[PDB]
Amino acid sequence: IAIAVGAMVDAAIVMIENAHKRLEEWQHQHPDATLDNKTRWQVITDASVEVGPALFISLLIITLSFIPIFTLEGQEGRLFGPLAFTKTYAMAGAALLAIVVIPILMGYWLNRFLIRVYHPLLLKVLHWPKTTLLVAALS
Amino acid sequence: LRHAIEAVPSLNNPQTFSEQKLDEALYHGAVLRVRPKAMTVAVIIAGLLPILWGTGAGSEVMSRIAAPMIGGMITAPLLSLFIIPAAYKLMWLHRH
Amino acid sequence: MIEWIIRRSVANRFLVLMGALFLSIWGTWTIINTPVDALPDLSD
Repeated sequence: IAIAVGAMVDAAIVMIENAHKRLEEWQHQHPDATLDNKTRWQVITDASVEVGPALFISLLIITLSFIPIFTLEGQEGRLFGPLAFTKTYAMAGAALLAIVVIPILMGYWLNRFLIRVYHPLLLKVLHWPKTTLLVAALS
Repeated sequence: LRHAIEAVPSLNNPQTFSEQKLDEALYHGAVLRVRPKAMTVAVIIAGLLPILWGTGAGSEVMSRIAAPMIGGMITAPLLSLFIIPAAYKLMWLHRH
Repeated sequence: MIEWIIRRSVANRFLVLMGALFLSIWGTWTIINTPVDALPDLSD
């Protein structure tokens, strides 16, 4: 459960965020002082359009790439077994809840100074992109 | 990076080549990740960090099982923002 | 598959609300009455 909480929030936010910039475009393409309960109903339920499957299957990944652990025999198996169980129950929980309640809860309710340090090195990675893949293998 | 080359900037690429147009479709699929990404890694390492401090009964086996994730969750993000991109911009060129 | 299932629950709206409400209390009840031990008995 201790490790499960690290991802249960990664299920909600990654969806909420893709809805924060979706409400930062309908506000730029349309007026500003006019919005209804249905006009706000469409913009957030459209962030569930793209990242929707992206996380439900990715949290399906986190859980299944972990299954092979259950094949621990004896003393070791009895130990990390229950840890895998609770870790899996809680993932399939915040994933099956991030697709039934999380969308509704977010609808019923200095980013600059990090973007400026990343992209100098990002446009730089596009310099003979086969050179950075040479540095990677060295890692 | 896929829906970036699947939006409207993906009308120029499939028809003809334009380095400084596929580079723009990547530069936006880079500032759009900045917000979700930096927080995903944050809350994953933040919610994983307390159990890395091995004080108390049982902490020993939990710190041993969190360090690989915490330490493995600094090179995984940091590197994947440069290896994944500079590798997709290379594969998209092969089939082309 | 995932997107279509999102619209289902959103439509459900309220009925789901109290489903996660009554499950929240039920869940709160289980934890209050759950046994405890250091490790999961590992003896053969």
